[PDB]
Amino acid sequence: MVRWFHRDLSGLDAETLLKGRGVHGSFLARPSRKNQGDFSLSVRVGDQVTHIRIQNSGDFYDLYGGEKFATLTELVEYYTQQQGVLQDRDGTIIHLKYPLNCSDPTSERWYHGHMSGGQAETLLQAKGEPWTFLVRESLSQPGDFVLSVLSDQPKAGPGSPLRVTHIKVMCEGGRYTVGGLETFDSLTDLVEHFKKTGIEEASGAFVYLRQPYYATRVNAADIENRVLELNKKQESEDTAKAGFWEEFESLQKQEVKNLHQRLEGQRPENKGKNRYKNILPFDHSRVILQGRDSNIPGSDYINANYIKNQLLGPDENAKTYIASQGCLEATVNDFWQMAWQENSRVIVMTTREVEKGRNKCVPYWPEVGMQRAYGPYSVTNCGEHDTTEYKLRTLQVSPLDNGDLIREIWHYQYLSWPDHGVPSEPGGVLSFLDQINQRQESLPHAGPIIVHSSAGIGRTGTIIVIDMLMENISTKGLDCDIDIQKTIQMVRAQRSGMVQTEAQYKFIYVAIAQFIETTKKKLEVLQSQ
Repeated sequence: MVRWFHRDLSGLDAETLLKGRGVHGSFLARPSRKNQGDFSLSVRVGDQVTHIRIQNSGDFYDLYGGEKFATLTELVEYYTQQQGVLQDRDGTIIHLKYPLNCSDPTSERWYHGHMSGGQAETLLQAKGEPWTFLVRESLSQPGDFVLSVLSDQPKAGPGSPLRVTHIKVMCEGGRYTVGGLETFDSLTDLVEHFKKTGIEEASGAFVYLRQPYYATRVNAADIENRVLELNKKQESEDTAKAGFWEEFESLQKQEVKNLHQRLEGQRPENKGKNRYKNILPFDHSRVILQGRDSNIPGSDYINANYIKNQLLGPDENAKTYIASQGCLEATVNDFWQMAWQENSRVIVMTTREVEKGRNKCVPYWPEVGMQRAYGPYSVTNCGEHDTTEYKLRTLQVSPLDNGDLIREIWHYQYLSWPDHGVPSEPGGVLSFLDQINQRQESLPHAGPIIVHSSAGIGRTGTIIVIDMLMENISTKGLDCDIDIQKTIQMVRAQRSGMVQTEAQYKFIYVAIAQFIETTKKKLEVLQSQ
């Protein structure tokens, strides 16, 4: 779990690393300078960093008294799961929330970091192709690595999965070696060498490296190096336009295993309620409109889905979303019904009213000073603010029969997204989103952020994914786990075809990349107190 542990780190610079980059509950593990051979657990507590000694007797890992562990990983996971109380010298109970990662030793995609042999074995065997390789951390010997390669020999009899050989990669003296005569400056150099020559091994047998098993898990802080790698149009098969294309094709080709019920949207009574016949909400995740007759077929229908971060820890809160389509003339009143029942206080519109003389969305707000009734709800446009990229409308909605239940609704309309493709730079969207995030966070009781475009798939999907990933970095801090392909796959499970084009897919990468840089520079100005 996560790419923790550092190899050449001392307490003094471990503190500055945690205090500068990490938040509360940030932690990492490194070898102890004092008492050599043992380990240290550097944990962040508010603004102060505390260090805890870990005993390595060769048989067990403990904190000099307390339950013992086979591996250092077992010790950490234990206290992370809170299966035992962690307390430092004085007695203060310490909590292990978010780990702080070391940089990826290589920018190459075949590196998976902290992964057990069991895991490594399974997904390699799954591929099936012999001499498929993977580089990972060594869970047995903390400070080493493992080159997990799939042999051309079955592990059992015939028809059994192929055997996995684990070549231990050592980092003795800051140089990489497989225990042989030659050493390397970097893993990339080591791997590239053994691709040509092959790994011999004492017995005379051979292990070759022909095709890499790619990872998508990337350390958030080093996403810039990944975006450079994914731009490279390299492939053994030849003519595979970019590495971004392959990652996106993985998602697009996985749509065959996504046949789920969309019956309610296909009702004849709902035909005019969809902007597109082929684009419909999954029945399990569709927003269901309240206060309708039910004996009128399809009265509860709106083309919208609840979308939330399913790849997030137990009982830990985050932003929830609703991905809707741009309002049609008929659906206008239903939109507000949804907005009311879900208690949404922020709305994100990622399109213009008219694009190239073609309907993408019709307005559902009165103009400044005006007050219009939308079904059973009254809404007033209390003010408009114009920015380069976006338009902020301070809306005020309430029911008609009452009126004491007035709610402030902040409407954010992005009107700088090009007709073809994606924005030129990601800077506008980041500012746009930053303001949206601050709004929702300032409103504790606020329901899901409604995000809508035209079909509510491409532009909205892109926005949600970026925003989910941003929050993930704002909550866990940078130097954290990020898998963009998986995050998308997770939101695609809740609404069909989130993120439509490769350009949008790449936009999410470059967006977080600039976000990660502007996070580095905003800690550059603070630095020390």
